[PDB]
Amino acid sequence: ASVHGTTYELLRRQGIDTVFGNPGFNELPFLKDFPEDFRYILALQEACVVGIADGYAQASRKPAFINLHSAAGTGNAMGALSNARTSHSPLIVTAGQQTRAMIGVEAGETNVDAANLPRPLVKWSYEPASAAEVPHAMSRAIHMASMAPQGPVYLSVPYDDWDKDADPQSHHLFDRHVSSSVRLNDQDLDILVKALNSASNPAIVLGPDVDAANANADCVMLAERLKAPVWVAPSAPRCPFPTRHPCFRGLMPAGIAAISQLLEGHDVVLVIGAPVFRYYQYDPGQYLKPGTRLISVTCDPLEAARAPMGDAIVADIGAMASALANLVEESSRQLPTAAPEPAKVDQDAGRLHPETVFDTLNDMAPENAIYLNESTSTTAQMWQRLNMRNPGSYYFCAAGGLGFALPAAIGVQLAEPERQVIAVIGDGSANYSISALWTAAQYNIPTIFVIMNNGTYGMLRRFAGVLEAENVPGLDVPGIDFRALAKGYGVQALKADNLEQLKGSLQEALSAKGPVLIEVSTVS
Ligand SMILES: Cc1ncc(C[n+]2csc(CCOP(=O)(O)OP(=O)(O)O)c2C)c(N)n1
Ligand SMILES: [Mg+2]
Repeated sequence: ASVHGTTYELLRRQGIDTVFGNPGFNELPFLKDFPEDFRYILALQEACVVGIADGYAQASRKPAFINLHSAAGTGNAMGALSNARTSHSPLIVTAGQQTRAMIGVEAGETNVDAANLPRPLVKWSYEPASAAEVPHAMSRAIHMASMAPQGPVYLSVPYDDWDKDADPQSHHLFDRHVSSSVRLNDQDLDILVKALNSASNPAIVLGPDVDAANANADCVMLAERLKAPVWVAPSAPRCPFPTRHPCFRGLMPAGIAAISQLLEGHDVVLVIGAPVFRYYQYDPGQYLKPGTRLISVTCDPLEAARAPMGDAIVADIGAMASALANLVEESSRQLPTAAPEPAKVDQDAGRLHPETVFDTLNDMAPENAIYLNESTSTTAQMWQRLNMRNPGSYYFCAAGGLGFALPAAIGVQLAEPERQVIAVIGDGSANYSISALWTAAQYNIPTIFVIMNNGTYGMLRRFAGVLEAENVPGLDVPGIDFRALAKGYGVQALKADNLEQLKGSLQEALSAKGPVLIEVSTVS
């Protein structure tokens, strides 16, 4: 058996059947003789390849396999990998290297010091010392990606390795199963349970790791039993709780003072699957007010170490959520009251307020719709106005890198064919990974793309204000025709210059057999 044959057998055996890629010289000996049980998903730029794999991985809650071309291909995907690091996305990033005999002279397409390139974004990076080590290197890649805390890994393979004889001993890798489904020991778990049972005014904060583990339901049961209000942690890359549930308090503001104020009065704050905290704006103050103690459950040692306050437990979010939900007592406390219904804003028959767009989407979209956000100035309004009852219903770039949602929406739609994906993307954001559209068209992945066209980098103008930053150049993006871009890449394009045009376009897009892009003329 060749290294080619053995690697594809290992991928097969580890449950991988999809290659997200953009091909190159160095990848031809990998991609040739492409097995019938695999599918190749081509994107036109490596940001878009990784974005699609990333969405695919997060929705399927399984590793996604990527093949890129050397330094240039790997480099083009670096922004995407930044998002993948923070989302703990299980991505196997493979890249072809020049033939072993030509690495020394640095022939064209040589990836120099290959393993250092993706650092520090990946959890593991590697170039095998020999062709016969490639399957073992791939096994390490798979498990390093899949073990908590999950994350992107990188493997560089000299193109001449694939044709070589594999080690017959490589067969022991095929069915390797590694488990990170661990929870705190009974003694320390009973202590934690007894502290939640005893809390006067408990508060729960959930991060993306809850949605990643599908711990949503256990957290709902946990919140019901403790009769406790629930927030999603700041800069939320995913939605870990039903947003119209009585306990839900919404998106936490990404500020130090703001969060301590919010938690004031809460004796015990339980944070699950979230960094403590992903602060964004400089909001100096106390991390916690007196009388509030914090306990953080995280699957990431880095997040436990980084926390400027509270106690931490490093464990599987799924296993811990299940354990806590089934062990805590029913509080005699009354269930928190559901948040108020959002206000309908004044809307004329002209350019649309973001609020109008989100109200419209909530009325018209299927109850199991999946949303992606890269409309950077409208995130707060989106969280308030979209009723997301089910797991895996929301995705935002984890590291805030733009160019995620458009590709990611295609990967989510591919993973969830029976759930309508609707990506709400700003006019600025749409450009970073615009070429991703071609993939939806070519593979007939029926993602709906809603472009919020305000002519500007809205969020930067708003932040310019907060920073008192005047005469900043490059904040406006006029003269972009998103329907012409969609047509450029074979995607049906509709326009919505007003509410009746929005209602029409959406009903059309919801009944379309293919991807549809709606260009929405939004205010400001
Ligand atoms: C790769 C990358 N480049 C730049 C930024 C900085 N950035 C943050 S928000 C933003 C503006 C996005 O504009 P748009 O999608 O039109 O949404 P709006 O702010 O108008 O709602 C930019 C450029 C980033 N986060 N990532
Ligand atoms: Mg904009």
